[PDB]
Amino acid sequence: VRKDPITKEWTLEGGALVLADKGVCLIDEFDKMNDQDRTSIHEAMEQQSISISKAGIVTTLQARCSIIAAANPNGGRYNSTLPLAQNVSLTEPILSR
Amino acid sequence: DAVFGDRVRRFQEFLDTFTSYRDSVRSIQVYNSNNILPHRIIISLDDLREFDRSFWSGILVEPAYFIPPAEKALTDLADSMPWKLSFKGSFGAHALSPRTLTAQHLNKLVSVEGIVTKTSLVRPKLIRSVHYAAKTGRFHYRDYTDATTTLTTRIPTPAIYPTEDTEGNKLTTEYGYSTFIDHQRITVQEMPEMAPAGQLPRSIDVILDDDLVDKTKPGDRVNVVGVFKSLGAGGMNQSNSNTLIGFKTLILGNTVYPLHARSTGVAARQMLTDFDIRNINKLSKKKDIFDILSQSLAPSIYGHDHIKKAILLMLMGGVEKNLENGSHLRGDINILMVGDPSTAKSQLLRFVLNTASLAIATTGRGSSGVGLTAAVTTDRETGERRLEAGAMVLADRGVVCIDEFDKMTDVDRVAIHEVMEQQTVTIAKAGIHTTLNARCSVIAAANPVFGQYDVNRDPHQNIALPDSLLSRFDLLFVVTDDINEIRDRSISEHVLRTHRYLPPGYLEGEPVRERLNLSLAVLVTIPFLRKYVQYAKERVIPQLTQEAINVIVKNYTDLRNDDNTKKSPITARTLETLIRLATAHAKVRLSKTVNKVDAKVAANLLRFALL
Amino acid sequence: TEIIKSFKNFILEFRLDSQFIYRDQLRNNILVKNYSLTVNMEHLIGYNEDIYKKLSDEPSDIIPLFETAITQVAKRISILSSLPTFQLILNSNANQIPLRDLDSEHVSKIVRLSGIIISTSVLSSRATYLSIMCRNCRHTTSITITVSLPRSCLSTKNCGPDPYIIIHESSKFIDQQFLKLQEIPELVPVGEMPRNLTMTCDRYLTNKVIPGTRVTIVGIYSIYNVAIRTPYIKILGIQSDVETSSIWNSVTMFTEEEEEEFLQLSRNPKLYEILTNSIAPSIFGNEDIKKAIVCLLMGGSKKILPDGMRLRGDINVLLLGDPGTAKSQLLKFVEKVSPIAVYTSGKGSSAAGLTASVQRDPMTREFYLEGGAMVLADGGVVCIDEFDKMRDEDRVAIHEAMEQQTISIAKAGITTVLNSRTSVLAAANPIYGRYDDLKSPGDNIDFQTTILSRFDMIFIVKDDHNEERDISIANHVINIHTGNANAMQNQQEENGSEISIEKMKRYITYCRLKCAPRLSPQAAEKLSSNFVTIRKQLLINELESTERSSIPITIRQLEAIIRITESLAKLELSPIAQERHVDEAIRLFQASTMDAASQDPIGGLN
DNA sequence: CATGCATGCATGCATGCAT
DNA sequence: ATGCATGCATGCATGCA
Ligand SMILES: Nc1ncnc2c1ncn2[C@@H]1O[C@H](COP(=O)(O)OP(=O)(O)O)[C@@H](O)[C@H]1O
Ligand SMILES: Nc1ncnc2c1ncn2[C@@H]1O[C@H](COP(=O)(O)OP(=O)(O)O)[C@@H](O)[C@H]1O
Ligand SMILES: [Mg+2]
Ligand SMILES: [Mg+2]
Ligand SMILES: [Zn+2]
Repeated sequence: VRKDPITKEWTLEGGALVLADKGVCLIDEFDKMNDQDRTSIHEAMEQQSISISKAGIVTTLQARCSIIAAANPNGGRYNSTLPLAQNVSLTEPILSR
Repeated sequence: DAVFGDRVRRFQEFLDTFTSYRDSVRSIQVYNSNNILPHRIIISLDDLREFDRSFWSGILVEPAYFIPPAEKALTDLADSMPWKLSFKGSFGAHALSPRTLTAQHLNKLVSVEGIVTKTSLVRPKLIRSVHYAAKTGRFHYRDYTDATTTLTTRIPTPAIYPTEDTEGNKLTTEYGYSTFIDHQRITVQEMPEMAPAGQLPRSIDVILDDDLVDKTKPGDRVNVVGVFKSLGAGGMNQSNSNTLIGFKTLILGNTVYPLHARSTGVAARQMLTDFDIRNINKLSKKKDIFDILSQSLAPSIYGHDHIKKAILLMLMGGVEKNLENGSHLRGDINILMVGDPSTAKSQLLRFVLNTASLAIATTGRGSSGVGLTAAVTTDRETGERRLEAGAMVLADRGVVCIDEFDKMTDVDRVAIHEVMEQQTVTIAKAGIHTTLNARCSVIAAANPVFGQYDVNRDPHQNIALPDSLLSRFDLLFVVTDDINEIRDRSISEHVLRTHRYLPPGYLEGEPVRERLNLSLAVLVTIPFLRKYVQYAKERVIPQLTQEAINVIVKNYTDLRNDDNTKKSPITARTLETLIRLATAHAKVRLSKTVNKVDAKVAANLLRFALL
Repeated sequence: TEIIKSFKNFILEFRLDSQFIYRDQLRNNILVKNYSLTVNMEHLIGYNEDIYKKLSDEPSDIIPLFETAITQVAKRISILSSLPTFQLILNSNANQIPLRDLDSEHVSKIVRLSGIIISTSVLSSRATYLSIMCRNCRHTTSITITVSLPRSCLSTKNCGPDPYIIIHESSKFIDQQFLKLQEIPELVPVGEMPRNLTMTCDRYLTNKVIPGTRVTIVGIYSIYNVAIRTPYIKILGIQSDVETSSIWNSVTMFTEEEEEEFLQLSRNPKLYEILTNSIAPSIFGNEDIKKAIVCLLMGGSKKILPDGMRLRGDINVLLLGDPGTAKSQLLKFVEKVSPIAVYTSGKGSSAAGLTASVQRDPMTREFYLEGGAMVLADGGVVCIDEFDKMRDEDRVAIHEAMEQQTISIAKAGITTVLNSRTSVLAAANPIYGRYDDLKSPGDNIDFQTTILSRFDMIFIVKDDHNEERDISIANHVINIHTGNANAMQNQQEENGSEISIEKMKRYITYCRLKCAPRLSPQAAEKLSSNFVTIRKQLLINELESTERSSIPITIRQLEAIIRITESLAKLELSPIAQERHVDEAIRLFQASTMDAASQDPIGGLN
């Protein structure tokens, strides 16, 4: 819930996942996200919706979109001696969707 | 012109019938014949309803044409044998909150309850200005008035400060012979306990003057009775101002009450009658008093007889000292519990939070160590860097209940060392250097480091707290859940007995109803326990005697040189602890001398806690 | 004149659906103190189209006529069967115009819009009857309602310009409110800021929506002030489209027909089975989990004692197990079939917290509850997925919320004990990706084993690899996709064998609101004897061994069973709980928790 | 809205102790 | 010798004028 640069007006802006409903979200550098991004992507990929409770606005928004993501392995080189789950930073709950 | 006099007469004959208020006129008047009490009387609207319904409905619905006549009648009575009026009783639909106040209620007498969110700086207001003319040697005077002075509307007058006399002689002000009256403006909001979650709250301004100008502080729960008014012109006078504005509204307060809640600054209070005092004195004679007052604390919990005795002693409290030089000796009692899960710890913390006259609750990782010690270096609108009170500052002369005390980090635990023993909070940071009072007591709960108490290991391996902190806690108790057969049968029967209980005036199967408890401030039941505690704490101060001196010095010396193992170390503080406990017990008996039994009981309690 | 006559005739005789509706609506409203009338605009394309086309065009001139017509017909209604002007709410169900297509051609006309509210200001006072007086000669008069006060004295000895003052003690006012509408944030352009609009309502259409609600508006596209003006909308009616449930908007009124239906259902001799079979019929097996999810939705019976102690009456349930056992789908189902429910994870939701948060007001700089899942859902259910990962402050707060049913805040300046009376349904997954048989249950979790004593029932669902149940599950999940298990196979079962989602939601609300069972003296003995037995066989096995049991048995489980037994009697509207219910309570408790201690090397001995 | 100082909170790293 | 826990030091977020 941000402020508009020109109209001095509040705006409820959903992320790329709520803005890509009935479309596709293309995510680059998928392995270098902070806590907020991981939580948002987890909710989107679990329930295909995003909740929000900010500044008097309590609502839910639809995020029925497909996700295509790109990433790089730990250390910058894939190690075939280990399972894929140990070559990437992503945990299992996000890697099972 | 004629209705005014008729209303004056109708209020005079209302006073004539009910003679109570007549009594309360000679009262604030014979005493002002050598703090001058203020000339405000309080009337119960229920009596005014049962006397004259029309006059009652007029006050409720049309105050501006009914209150000034009553004030004039009251002033006439006082003079014969000005005075202002305050109202209490039922208000029906007029009792509202900041959320439900609408344009339907403008120009009516209302009562609104909420949280005080923003007070102002009290200032004087000019009401009469005197002048001296030396050339003629005479005194003159001018009068001033404004919208918020009277309820009725009066044509504005051209306020102008006189500088020259009619004859031309120059004037000089006589500041000491003028008249000034205090004025404050406050803001009230909807309480967090009632406002819907996730929605921005609603506010209302209130204006106070004269003797109602400073009676509440920010963050308190308040109930204001006053008239809802309208002022100015929302662009109506102007030829072209706007089409998106309205009239400004506020409340002309005439009564303010502080309300007591949980985890709130205001302290509960009851009015003690002759019957209550007589009953307390009669009850204090029985020899098992310390057990009657002790088994009645949380009677739904099984056992823990000694923690309950400690709770009562902490509630009563000892006596502090102030030496001539300026030294200060602590007089409070603090308690720590370390226990296994499901040992009724948090249920005893909540009992204290609900029965103490003033207590504030806090969890562990929840509140930081600056949120407890009041390091609120902030800034106000005036620009003065100010300290905002905290949990321990607000709990001055109260109690602080700390749950999950072991989760509190050291950087947070070390801020409490000063408060628990020095009873002050000295804050010295950029641009600010001040000291506040934190004369509180602490009751805290925690669990071992291994999840359960390992009897094989040494206590220091389980409790895992510094000796510095452990010394400040007067009594440290250890509670263990040991699986038995005889004990389990008793504790199950008791628990199942509690879960089969019906409040009076209910039908088996009918759900019970819950409500918020906002009281009006100023085995035995809980109310009698509160009354007993208030009387004992307010009107008793025992003194030490030689017998207690001997018992305490014997016990301390014996404990210091011991071959046993203790849950906590022994220092000089322990001696003071023995003196505190003794005094507390002497306070329970309503005695002015700490006798020998008090000291013996203190010794037994400490020995049970330690060994 | 003819306009007012036609409107009066319309109100007095329309008689659609073989019944006159506006007449009786006025009769009811004039009694319930609601000085307003609601009329559908399509109804006016019938009785008379001339007035409809005269209203849709130049409405600013016609509305007042209709309102005074309503006032003069309410006069007749009152007399045959002093009040103010009657307001007209104007609903519609015609074609809508996108908020981005409003342009000049729509100025000063009735328009239909749809969007989401994002803000609502405080109420404002506007004048409807002014009393004024001349400050020089004291001439008094009045005004009725841009109007302004008399420019010169009307007494006509020169009072001068602007001689009148407003006498507030005798004037009348009404309410007003402003609202902001924003276009749905899901069809915005592909990287241009969304548009928004301003709207103004008054009288009986104030305090009817809260921010975040999806709504439809019918209003007038009006304009207010190089030759550029500011458009806005004058509200004539609002219709809520998408909302969120909560404690304050709950409905406690039951129609007589609904009461009879529920009373008939309560006597079904196979109700406990129909309810179970209605819980997520699209998953295979998991009978005991569903039976516990049913007892969860009813709760127990809260008590208050004369010492002020509060006893809990809610059920908390925990589910551990391997991946792919439909334990996340169960939470999603529990969210859809409860009156109040929130679904979240351990680390909160996107831009929404997990527990109470106290932030400062955007404008007033004052303290206010931002909103947390454990306070938004008071009186409902909270479904926490991935219970094993979350912050420590969240843990410490939930521990209090789960037994004392409240959250305490002590921040600089604000100290308050809130209310959070909810039931926790938690799902977690064991560490290492599978539940090992060799390790104790306490060593398969990623948090303190002291937490497992909090919950009332713990289930350990394990995925065993078998060549029979694999084909069974494959056939079951192939059928739901093929469509033969769609709404063809569960509609046949609604004939006394299954309940719908909204029927059962109401049946849960009715039960919660009407019944509060109480054990019987025989059930007390049968509950007190099983407890003194389960705890001997733990002391025995713990004394024999050196380590302690990961799954402990505490006094919190005696009350957990008193709650399972009181919950099994509340779905039949029964006022007393009997040993017939204690037997089922014991049976459920043995399949969840004691079956979890059955797998501990220490507690599961013998 | 950028610059730079002082408070307070959070995180990640290192060291020590125990198994 | 390895792993886990605790304490400390480095970083960031706020708040400011
Ligand atoms: N001695 C006891 N007598 C009665 N009830 C008890 C007793 N000990 C525990 N309980 C019950 O067990 C529950 C444990 O909750 P709580 O008091 O929070 O445990 P803890 O000791 O961890 O704080 C309470 O609801 C309480 O009613
Ligand atoms: N017992 C079952 N019966 C029917 N479908 C099932 C069953 N177990 C899993 N599924 C399928 O698997 C999905 C559930 O996976 P999910 O719940 O996300 O895994 P987890 O429970 O580990 O979080 C659903 O789409 C469901 O159709
Ligand atoms: Mg506890
Ligand atoms: Mg899952
Ligand atoms: Zn005049």
